[PDB]
Amino acid sequence: MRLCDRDIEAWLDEGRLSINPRPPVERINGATVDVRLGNKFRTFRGHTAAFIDLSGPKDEVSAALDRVMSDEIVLDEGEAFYLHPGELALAVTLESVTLPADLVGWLDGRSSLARLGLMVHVTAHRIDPGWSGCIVLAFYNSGKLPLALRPGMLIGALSFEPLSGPAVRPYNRR
Amino acid sequence: MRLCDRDIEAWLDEGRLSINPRPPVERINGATVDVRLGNKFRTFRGHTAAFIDLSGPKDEVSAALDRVMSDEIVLDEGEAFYLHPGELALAVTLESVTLPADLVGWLDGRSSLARLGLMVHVTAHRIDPGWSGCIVLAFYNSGKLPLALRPGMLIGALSFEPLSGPAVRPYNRR
Amino acid sequence: MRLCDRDIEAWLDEGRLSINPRPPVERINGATVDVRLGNKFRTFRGHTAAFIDLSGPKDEVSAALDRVMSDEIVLDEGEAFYLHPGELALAVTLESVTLPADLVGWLDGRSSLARLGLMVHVTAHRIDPGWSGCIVLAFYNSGKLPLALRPGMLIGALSFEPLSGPAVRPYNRR
Ligand SMILES: Cc1cn([C@H]2C[C@H](O)[C@@H](COP(=O)(O)OP(=O)(O)O)O2)c(=O)[nH]c1=O
Ligand SMILES: Cc1cn([C@H]2C[C@H](O)[C@@H](COP(=O)(O)OP(=O)(O)O)O2)c(=O)[nH]c1=O
Ligand SMILES: Cc1cn([C@H]2C[C@H](O)[C@@H](COP(=O)(O)OP(=O)(O)O)O2)c(=O)[nH]c1=O
Repeated sequence: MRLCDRDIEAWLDEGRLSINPRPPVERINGATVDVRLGNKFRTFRGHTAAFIDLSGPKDEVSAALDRVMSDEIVLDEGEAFYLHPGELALAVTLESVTLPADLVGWLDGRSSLARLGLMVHVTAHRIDPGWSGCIVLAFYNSGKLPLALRPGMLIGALSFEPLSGPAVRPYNRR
Repeated sequence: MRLCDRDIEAWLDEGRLSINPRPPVERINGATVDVRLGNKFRTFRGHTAAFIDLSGPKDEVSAALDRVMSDEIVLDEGEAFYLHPGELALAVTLESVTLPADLVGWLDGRSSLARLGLMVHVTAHRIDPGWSGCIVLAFYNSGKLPLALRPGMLIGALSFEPLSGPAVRPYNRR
Repeated sequence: MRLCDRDIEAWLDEGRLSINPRPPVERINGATVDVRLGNKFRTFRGHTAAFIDLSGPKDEVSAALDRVMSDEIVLDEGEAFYLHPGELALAVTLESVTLPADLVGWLDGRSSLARLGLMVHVTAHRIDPGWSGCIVLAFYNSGKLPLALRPGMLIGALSFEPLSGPAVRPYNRR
């Protein structure tokens, strides 16, 4: 059962859930905390590789994945990242997030950006008990026009669901 | 923890969750209420704009978004909407939905349409405590062939999860 | 509220949730059971049909869908299935899954494959109370390069949420 907004504020106070920087009350509502776009991106350069073998020898995998991914792109103040129709790109939330062993996060993108084509990371919704860090975001433009994305914009909504008990093998321990 | 079918029927009876028109027992099963496709659509006309700036000056934004979106398309009885491969379109559920401050909805599309390419709105699953209205749907054809969509068809499944208490800032109040 | 890893192990022991073959402790962590890719695939052959009418006369529907879908593709040991950019394909989990009437499953794909383009089945997350069987997976490559998928690879994560009571009309009974 999701935490309502005021229980989120509670868990943040007790020190049992951490979100950094801490979002003000404006950005905690209903059952979600709004999260923000960070300033570190990546694109793909397919030309160096014929395919990616997901389940294969971690040698060739490491090095193939090293070829295909752009170097980190960091945008100066007031600069957009243009995500063109049909492009997949990686970015990161502005906020860091630390979950205890008895809470799981679910990240949704914003419905109003998805109406213009933005699918964020959408084969995976789940932030694990124990997770501590930024969240890697995978964007895909499924609309006709390019979409300009600026660091600081609202990019998603985080909701939190207590588990039936504290996980034995959370992220930090395993 | 999701409401099972018979608790959904309960909450609808107590007057604590509203779905309009009210779906019969056929369309409430397991842990979901089947929802239906409405009769109001939109497509994109990119030609008037170079991009969309999501986080930018609400003036230019309003007017850019005014250009790019088709006018409302309403289908006469017995008429299909053809969603061609690679097209993003907006539609609406037939049913209206009103949630109390201590319940959150999650909308999934139907697995059997997704097997033919239909991604519905899938960067966002969440209907907020306090939401009252139709649900805007964003479709994308990810398959090879066009898909004919007729108002009244089953288009999704709504499930409901009580919150840990009533939200302080639900949709209606904020 | 999701089952943590050790409650999943409990429900599997009590005989109240079944996953076959049973995954070892390595593959149950936090709040999910890792699931594996099976060895039965399908692709599309659009050339025989102009469109698919989802909501139409189950005669023509059966036969149209019979045309468009490839025959079952079964991969010999050590063989990949190449899913090319922009292709939608169907596969199946290696594990079978049987849920009781008071538990609902949610399947997420893996975040690390989605970073390379793999959207799995993502308009639908939900395994119903009463479901018993393999899970049909719908893949879509949203990246630049083809992705090689081998039977046995990790393909997803299953999490489980008790309902507010046992469903009256679960999958097996309705
Ligand atoms: C997921 C979804 C939500 N909504 C509704 C439910 C939410 O309560 C509300 C807002 O969802 P939200 O994801 O917060 O998007 P936004 O950027 O508009 O705030 O809109 C839809 O109309 N359609 C959808 O497909
Ligand atoms: C989400 C998902 C569900 N299922 C199963 C689980 C559900 O219990 C069942 C039905 O899901 P549902 O979304 O109701 O699709 P449909 O139009 O076939 O009724 O199929 C899959 O086989 N694969 C999937 O990827
Ligand atoms: C869904 C999501 C998860 N994560 C985090 C949360 C999870 O705790 C963790 C692992 O998610 P998981 O789906 O298990 O992917 P993987 O193949 O890497 O194990 O990564 C992200 O960084 N970004 C995301 O978009």
